[PDB]
Amino acid sequence: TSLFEPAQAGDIALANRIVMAPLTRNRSPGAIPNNLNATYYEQRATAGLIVTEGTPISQQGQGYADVPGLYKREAIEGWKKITDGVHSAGGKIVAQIWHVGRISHTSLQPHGGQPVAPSAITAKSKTYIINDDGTGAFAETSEPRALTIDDIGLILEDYRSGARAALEAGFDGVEIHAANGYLIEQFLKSSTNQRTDDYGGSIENRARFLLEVVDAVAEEIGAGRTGIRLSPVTPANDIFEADPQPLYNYVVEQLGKRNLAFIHVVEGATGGPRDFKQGDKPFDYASFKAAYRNAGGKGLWIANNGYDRQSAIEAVESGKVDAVAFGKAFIANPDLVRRLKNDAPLNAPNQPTFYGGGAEGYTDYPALA
Ligand SMILES: Cc1cc2nc3c(=O)[nH]c(=O)nc-3n(C[C@H](O)[C@H](O)[C@H](O)COP(=O)(O)O)c2cc1C
Ligand SMILES: C/C(=C\[N+](=O)[O-])c1ccccc1
Repeated sequence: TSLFEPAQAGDIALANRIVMAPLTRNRSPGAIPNNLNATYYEQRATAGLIVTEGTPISQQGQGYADVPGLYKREAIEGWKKITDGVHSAGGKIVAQIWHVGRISHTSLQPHGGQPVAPSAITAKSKTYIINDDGTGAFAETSEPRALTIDDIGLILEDYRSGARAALEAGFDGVEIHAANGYLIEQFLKSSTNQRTDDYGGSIENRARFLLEVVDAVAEEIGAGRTGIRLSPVTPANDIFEADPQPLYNYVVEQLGKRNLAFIHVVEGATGGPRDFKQGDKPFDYASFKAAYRNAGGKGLWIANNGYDRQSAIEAVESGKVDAVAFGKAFIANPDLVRRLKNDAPLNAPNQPTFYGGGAEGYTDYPALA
């Protein structure tokens, strides 16, 4: 198998095995995708699969300023232009439906409400908050409130709408965001979940919300158009897990029965060391993948974090992974697929222009000659 040869992810056909990781850029004021966003995505349409930046299923799911959503008619129309552009170039695109959970601020929330979480525990984290026009930004995450049983049902319903909205926006599928210490992760990990009901305590109880979200989304748009992103050992957004292995091995066993399109896995700390361990014992990724395969999982296995050209090629040829997702490299190189095939030198990303701003450090990265 080769990194540049076609792949199959559920109902979605990929031209190659190079995937664009989801990357929040904070460049959609009013939570609506615009023309500059369309150009940016169309430049990168040569990717086998494009995973969009995190897109909240509701305002409650929002946690940062200028982030495109799926809860507006205008936002769906904006997304329709982008998926049309990507499809015209022969590319494939999936929406990363998002809910931040406790990682948010009151100003972003409806009615100025508290962010929602499995348990009412405040996080030591930061947020982008726009200041009139503005700008201001940078604030502590707000004090959250604990979710009732009725609240969870309503969030599941918001996930159903988001999945429907994505297909209406012309997306090939969705990627459920269950990584980097957000709402689903908050239920999964011990440090955030101190509930005393069916969603707390045991591994089976902690995994329940994730599976309910998956089942709701798959019922709406089909399992073959549904994927999910996981990050077993990430410390992002004040989250901690004592024993990730038995917890995450259980999750993929359940997912292997679900007929999912793909499983996107962040190996190591997100934007950090790949060998990172929160607990006493290091995570076993080969064991992790096998727990999925043994349960009957046929979904495309997509790996991420710290991959270069050499490492990505070896991983696919060895069959350790089905595909590889690049984040910062796709920011700097719109024509990343062509460069990798040619073994051509790569543009370097500019950290200061990652979040907020305009065309600079966004659509002005040069392609190959
Ligand atoms: C600017 C930036 C924005 C990111 N936004 C998201 C996101 O919206 N959703 C997500 O799951 N991961 C997000 N990440 C993580 C990347 O998708 C990916 O896991 C990794 O950090 C990119 O670096 P890599 O190419 O070495 O894998 C983001 C990373 C960066 C640097
Ligand atoms: C979207 C995301 C992280 N993530 O899910 O990986 C992020 C958004 C704003 C600032 C920093 C990070």
